[PDB]
Amino acid sequence: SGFRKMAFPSGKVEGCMVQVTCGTTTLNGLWLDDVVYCPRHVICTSEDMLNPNYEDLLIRKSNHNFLVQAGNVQLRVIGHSMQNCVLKLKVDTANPKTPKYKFVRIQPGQTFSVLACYNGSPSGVYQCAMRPNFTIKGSFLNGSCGSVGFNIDYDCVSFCYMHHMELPTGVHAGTDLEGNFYGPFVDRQTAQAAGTDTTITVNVLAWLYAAVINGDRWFLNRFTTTLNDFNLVAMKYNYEPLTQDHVDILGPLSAQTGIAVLDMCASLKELLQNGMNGRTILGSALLEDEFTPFDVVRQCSGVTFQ
Amino acid sequence: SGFRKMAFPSGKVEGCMVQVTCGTTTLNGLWLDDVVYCPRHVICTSEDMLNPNYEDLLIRKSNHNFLVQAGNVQLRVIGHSMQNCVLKLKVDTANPKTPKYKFVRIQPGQTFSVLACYNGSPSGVYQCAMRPNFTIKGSFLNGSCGSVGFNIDYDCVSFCYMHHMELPTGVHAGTDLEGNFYGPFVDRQTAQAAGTDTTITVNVLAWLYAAVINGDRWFLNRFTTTLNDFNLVAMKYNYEPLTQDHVDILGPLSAQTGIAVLDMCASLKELLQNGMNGRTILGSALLEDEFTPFDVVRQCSGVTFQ
Ligand SMILES: C[C@H]([C@@H](O)c1ccc(O)cc1)N1CCC(Cc2ccccc2)CC1
Ligand SMILES: C[C@H]([C@@H](O)c1ccc(O)cc1)N1CCC(Cc2ccccc2)CC1
Repeated sequence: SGFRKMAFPSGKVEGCMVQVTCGTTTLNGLWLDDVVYCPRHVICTSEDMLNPNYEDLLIRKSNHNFLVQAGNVQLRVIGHSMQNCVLKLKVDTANPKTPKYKFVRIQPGQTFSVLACYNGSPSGVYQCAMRPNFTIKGSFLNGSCGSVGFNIDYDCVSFCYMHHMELPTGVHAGTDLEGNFYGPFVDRQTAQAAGTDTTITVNVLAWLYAAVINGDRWFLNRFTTTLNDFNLVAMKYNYEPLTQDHVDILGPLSAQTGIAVLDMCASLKELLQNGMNGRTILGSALLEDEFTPFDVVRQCSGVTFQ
Repeated sequence: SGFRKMAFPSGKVEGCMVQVTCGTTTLNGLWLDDVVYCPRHVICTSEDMLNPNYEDLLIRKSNHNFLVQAGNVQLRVIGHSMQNCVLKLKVDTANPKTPKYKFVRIQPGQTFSVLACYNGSPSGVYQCAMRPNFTIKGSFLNGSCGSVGFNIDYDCVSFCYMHHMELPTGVHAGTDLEGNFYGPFVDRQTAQAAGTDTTITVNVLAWLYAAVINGDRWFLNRFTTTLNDFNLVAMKYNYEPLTQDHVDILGPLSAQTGIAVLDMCASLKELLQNGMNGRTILGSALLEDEFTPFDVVRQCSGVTFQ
């Protein structure tokens, strides 16, 4: 029936996006209940970003300096406070479109949808993963900050990312909704370089199962391997080490397809050592690593939401 | 700032999705104003699908046989009629969430977002193109039929696709919202094979411009070409022939980057003749053809919507 990189439907998050302007800076915020969440660097000028002292910059700001606009209607700020790298703007009206939601801090390897916004207005939606180096490979231009990453389970929106910074190398860094950066990144314009971008081995294996379920099977071979043996090969190619937990997580895909996890590892090994010789898998000429096992089961089984 | 395959935000379409059940068949419909649109094969059994006579099958159906459910609320069918391959179910309540919208029949090469649904509930969202052979490469399982494809311009939803059929080869066929199939496909379980899947040359060039704007430039060379010369090469590799209209459409990307369209064609030629030698472009090991020139400008410039 086919396999595609798909995002969660975005409507529940669309209804939470607002525009935050402090002085000459405009970016996005997230309106849940009577609180608007946005990056604290909204209070900075472009100059401030080299060496900002956020507590000091904050002292000069009052409730009325934060202009918050929900589509065409202005929201009244009745309180503000800084939590880590985010600002929480208390407004006098609960967002009537607040969905059921949680704040979750995800682990590397975990996937989520991003609703890219500009001036509190939604631009587009795409799927991302937290890379093992704690960056993400997004699509963000100036004014996109405060765009959020999320997952949905039936009717609950688990928000996991807010966008803050682009590194000189074109990749993206940001926070959870408590304002704590993923990785060692900070909201300052300095020399911060990303570490090694390793491949999320468990996600590649999940995606190979997805290929098999959809008819792409040329890469299945007559071999098997061990975790230890496979991991010697993974390390050489900058792949996350595979653990027994990962094997356990792939158990459902294993069961449905009748290909043992270690046999699929031997398929992956051979693809790493020999390449794809110009062939493709689910329409890709390289090995996709931004589907989780849970992603594969969900799109392959057709789970939906409130 | 990065470049990603992104769909339009899906909320406006989410609010139009309903479930249609006729007998033992459940699939999705689209509720706009006081009309629900759905595939006419909702009236078929699995057996009927080999050789259905839709007019005859329809005679046994009445308004009350169409069960239409909008989330948890039932809609009253007060009229029904068949238009080409779709059924229009007149209900007694206008959808309060009807967005501004149009019905457009797109051309091959044109891109759109699909909101995959199951039982009137949204599952996920992804970007697609009408292939030159009038198929699309989607992600659709049983019960997905009646899922729609759309574009948004600011506040207007232009619906262009409704999903009807999977061909034996794993690709997808469907109609415009007047119920007319794209291509020579029909809503009957028969031997219908897709034609040659040619690459959408104009979209590849657009995406190479996108790469250059984002820092990927290793494939720019010291050469140029002519339309005629380039097209000899395109034909050999099953690429759509490039026309002066295409060149004109790429004019804005040409202008912004200062790479002439024909110079970019010579880059493409070299990539076709020599391959990518294991390198990548915007994170792909093959040449993406499901971004339009207009797509590139939009994500690269940050256009948003009501
Ligand atoms: C593979 C999936 C899904 O259930 C699943 C995915 C991943 C898992 O880890 C577990 C389950 N099922 C869905 C039902 C399909 C029935 C079918 C057969 C032939 C033609 C048309 C339809 C057979 C495959
Ligand atoms: C390329 C895009 C966009 O406008 C566009 C895209 C495709 C077109 O066909 C036409 C225009 N612009 C956006 C503004 C950017 C300003 C900038 C420069 C340096 C650092 C940060 C920001 C420079 C590039």
